[PDB]
Amino acid sequence: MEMEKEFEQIDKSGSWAAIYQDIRHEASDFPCRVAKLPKNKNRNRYRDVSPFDHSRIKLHQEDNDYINASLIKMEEAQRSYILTQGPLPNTCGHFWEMVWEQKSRGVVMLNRVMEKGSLKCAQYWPQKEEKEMIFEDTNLKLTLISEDIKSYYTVRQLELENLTTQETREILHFHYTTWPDFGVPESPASFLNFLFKVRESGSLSPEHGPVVVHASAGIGRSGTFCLADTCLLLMDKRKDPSSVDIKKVLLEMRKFRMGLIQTADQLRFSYLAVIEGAKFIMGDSSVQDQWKELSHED
Amino acid sequence: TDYYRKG
Repeated sequence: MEMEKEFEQIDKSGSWAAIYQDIRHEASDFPCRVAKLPKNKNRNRYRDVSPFDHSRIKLHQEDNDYINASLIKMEEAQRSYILTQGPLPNTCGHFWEMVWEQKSRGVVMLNRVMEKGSLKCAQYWPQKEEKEMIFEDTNLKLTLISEDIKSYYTVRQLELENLTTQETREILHFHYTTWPDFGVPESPASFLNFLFKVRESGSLSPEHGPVVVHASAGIGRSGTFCLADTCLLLMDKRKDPSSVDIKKVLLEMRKFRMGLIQTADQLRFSYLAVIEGAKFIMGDSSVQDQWKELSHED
Repeated sequence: TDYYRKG
């Protein structure tokens, strides 16, 4: 129905909540049997957010192979993502074991450790370079190499070492610090400036494993990031950009993990982000520099 | 503790 024409119609009618509730009704429902198992109670942050059995990530160990994580595999767009929860004090070792085993090169964090006076994610990475972290359970070592702090986001350079095999790898950490829980980013230009920084780094490249994207539960703010990125990839290789349906792409994504995108305003933002980002795909190179100035990263 | 918004 073409996205820009569809946007103006819904904004004039004021039916954003109705369009969103229709997506919840049509969404897939698959079993989460392993996640509900009694022994895995302390491996889940929220009892209402669980991964499906068919798309869950398995750890390479005989004891317990569980972690609250899912593989989103987008066939036509040719890109994969791993969406997980913000780790608990006891699952920090499992988190980094997954990164090693799945051969990921980048971690996208869209939340903060403490939001609204409550702990939403453990401090899984070191803040000071002289204070490295050692995860005794999985035999892994983590050290901070450098950091580049901007006004609303931070890019970190980390070194992950497998102590059993003596191998070393560089992991890039992209932390968005000003995205509130159940909220939206400040502007479409600030979101896109961040997305393209992750794209130019080489983390989303097929020579590496799937990028790890998380928040507190890893469904709300993660859904908005992944929907915008996939929609932009689809209009680049289809050669008929007007045929990309946002609502249909979100329904394909929810076949792999429950509740992607939590509010009606998060859905409205995804439209604004894709429409603005379509200008770069159309051949206008100058809009990338206009996003950097409108974001005010100083 | 819960997260999900089921309106």
